[PDB]
Amino acid sequence: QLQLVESGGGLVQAGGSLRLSCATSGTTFRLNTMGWYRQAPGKQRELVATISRDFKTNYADSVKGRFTISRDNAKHTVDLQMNSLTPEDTAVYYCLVRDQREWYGPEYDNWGRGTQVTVSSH
Amino acid sequence: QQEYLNNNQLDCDNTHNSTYGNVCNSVTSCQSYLTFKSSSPEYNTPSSISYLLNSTPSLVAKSNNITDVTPIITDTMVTVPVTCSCSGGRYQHNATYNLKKTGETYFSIANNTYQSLTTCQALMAQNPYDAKNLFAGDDLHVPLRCACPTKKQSDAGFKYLLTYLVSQGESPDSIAEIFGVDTQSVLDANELDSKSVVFYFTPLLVPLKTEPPARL
Ligand SMILES: *[C@@H]1O[C@H](CO)[C@@H](O[C@@H]2O[C@H](CO)[C@@H](O[C@@H]3O[C@H](CO)[C@@H](O)[C@H](O)[C@@H]3O)[C@H](O)[C@H]2NC(C)=O)[C@H](O)[C@H]1NC(C)=O
Ligand SMILES: *[C@@H]1O[C@H](CO[C@@H]2O[C@@H](C)[C@@H](O)[C@@H](O)[C@@H]2O)[C@@H](O[C@@H]2O[C@H](CO)[C@@H](O)[C@H](O)[C@H]2NC(C)=O)[C@H](O)[C@H]1NC(C)=O
Ligand SMILES: *[C@@H]1O[C@H](CO)[C@@H](O[C@@H]2O[C@H](CO)[C@@H](O)[C@H](O)[C@H]2NC(C)=O)[C@H](O)[C@H]1NC(C)=O
Repeated sequence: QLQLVESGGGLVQAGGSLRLSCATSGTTFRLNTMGWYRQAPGKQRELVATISRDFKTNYADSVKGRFTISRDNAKHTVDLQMNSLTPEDTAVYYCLVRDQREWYGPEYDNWGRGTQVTVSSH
Repeated sequence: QQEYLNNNQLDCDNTHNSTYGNVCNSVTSCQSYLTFKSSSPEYNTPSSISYLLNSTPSLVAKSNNITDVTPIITDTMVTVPVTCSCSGGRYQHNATYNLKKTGETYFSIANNTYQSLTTCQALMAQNPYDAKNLFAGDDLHVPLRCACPTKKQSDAGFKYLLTYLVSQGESPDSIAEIFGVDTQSVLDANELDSKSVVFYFTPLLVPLKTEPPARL
């Protein structure tokens, strides 16, 4: 199976920036879409940004322009550059990696353990 | 060391350096090995497997401790001794493939017929036919993926490199154990690290300190 290691969260001042990264290791047949989700206090785990192997992106509306998702297909990492942060961006951020284990087989969610992002008031 | 093919061969429009073949970074020619899963009814004897991969039936027989006419049970992984040589900056073993049915494609030949022992990109690079203009009876030059040990690999006691078709549930750890080598040697051979992803059905290089086992 697959192991995910997330890094790059922490405490930041409002208006600041952070870089989240996730590395994948293990075995599978194919690695498909990778992305970042977040769960704020009392909220559902919601999509932030995804990126396909061909680099097609999808951004949450609350996040377009400020965040940029990237993907390294040589090392199988996915990064999220987060600029102009606000307290409303405080959440646990989770990396999602979708994988297939045989040709035309079902797709599986792989979730990281989550990285805390805390944005302090202005 | 060679770059890991890393599923770049699954998309014919991909142009990563690795899809065109292992790079000629050592001696001009050497003994090497392929692996191949017996497929019934077309490629399940030493003669038919050697015909597809341009080996000899006796070399396949001796490498697998069978006779040169023994049928091989379907899905059995067999070792195939081949000569690996440099050609235009690449390591490869040349084979020939006559198209059987109209409908076969460069990708179907690389992915299905040759079980990812070659790539769409290398077939297109070394053949004049257009991808839309293939027909039954066309002869294809097939550059099979192999490599020769580098000076550093030879200095460590590796006598051969083997092209290993990874199956479901295998890992660099389990594959190294089959061949009596350290896991790190397999990773190093493919420029991977301890925290890398290895894909089923993609060829992986395994450095060998001696001839491969008769049965995998
Ligand atoms: C790339 O090649 C692989 C094989 O190298 C193809 O996947 C394999 O497809 C075959 C059928 O074409 C599957 O095997 C069996 O087929 C027969 C149909 O008669 C049936 O007895 C079984 O139910 C079984 O499905 C096989 O499972 C499948 N996977 C593997 C690992 O062999 C694949 O389709 C090729 N990809 C493309 C895009 O063409
Ligand atoms: C395609 O690859 C070759 C070889 O790449 C080198 O060896 C690999 C196993 C891996 O370690 C790579 O990072 C290496 O670069 C390239 O040829 C090399 O080019 C460099 C820089 O020009 C040169 O110094 C080296 O001597 C070359 N090595 C060999 C073995 O020939 C080649 O340029 C690549 N081609 C493309 C189109 O990317
Ligand atoms: C394998 O095939 C390649 C072509 O794909 C052969 O390379 C040619 O070799 C001759 C010398 O014998 C040269 O004149 C050509 O220019 C080479 N072509 C390229 C593109 O480099 C290679 O010799 C073949 N090897 C074997 C052992 O058959």
